[PDB]
Amino acid sequence: YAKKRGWVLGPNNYYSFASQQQKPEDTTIPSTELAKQVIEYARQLEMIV
Amino acid sequence: IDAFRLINANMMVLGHEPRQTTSNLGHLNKPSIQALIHGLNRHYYSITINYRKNELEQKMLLNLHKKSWMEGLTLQDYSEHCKHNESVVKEMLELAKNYNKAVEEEDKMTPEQLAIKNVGKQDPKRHLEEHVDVLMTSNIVQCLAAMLDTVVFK
Repeated sequence: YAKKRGWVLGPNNYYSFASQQQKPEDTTIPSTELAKQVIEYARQLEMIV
Repeated sequence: IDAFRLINANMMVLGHEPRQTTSNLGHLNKPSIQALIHGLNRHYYSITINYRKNELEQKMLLNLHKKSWMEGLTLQDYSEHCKHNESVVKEMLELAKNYNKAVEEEDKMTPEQLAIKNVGKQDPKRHLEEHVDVLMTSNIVQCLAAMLDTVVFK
C-alpha cells in the first residue's frame, strides 16, 4: 500500500489528501446557444410548412 | 383623387381624341356609374393620374416608422409580463372548457346549418388560435431580448 499507493504511515495514521473541487459556473455560456434554440423555434413556426 | 378636362359641345359629333394607344381607354377603371350620371362622356373627358417620385424623398418616405436602439432593446417589465401571462392563460382555460363541449357535440346537421347556428355568441377554435399567437410572440421576444443583454453587455 505504501508503494502502489501513497498512504504513508506517519505518526499513527494513514493520511488522506485533498480530493475536492471548486465547482465554477457561468450559465451564460448557454446564453449564446439557448438563443440558437429560440431563433430556431420561431424559424419553423413562421415558415410555410 | 380625380381630375377632369372640359370638352366642347360644338364637336359633339366629331371625334375629340385620336386614340392611338390603350393607356387612357380601358385602364384604371371603367367610369363609375355615379360619375357618368352627370359627366362621362358628356361635356368633358377624364384623365389619368400617376405618381412621379424623386429618389431623395423616396428614400425618406420609406423609413419614418422606425425607432432608435432603445426601443429594440427594452425588456418590458417582468411583473406585468408574468401578469399578462397569468391573465391570458386563465381565460384560455375557459375557452378550453367550451371547446370540449362543441367539438364533442357535432349534431349531424350538414354543416352549413352548423354555419348558421354559430353566428351569435359561438366562438371555439377562433380564440384558441388567437391567444396562442399572443402567448407565443410575447414570450419569445421577451426571452430573446433578455438573451442578448447578457451576451452583448459585459
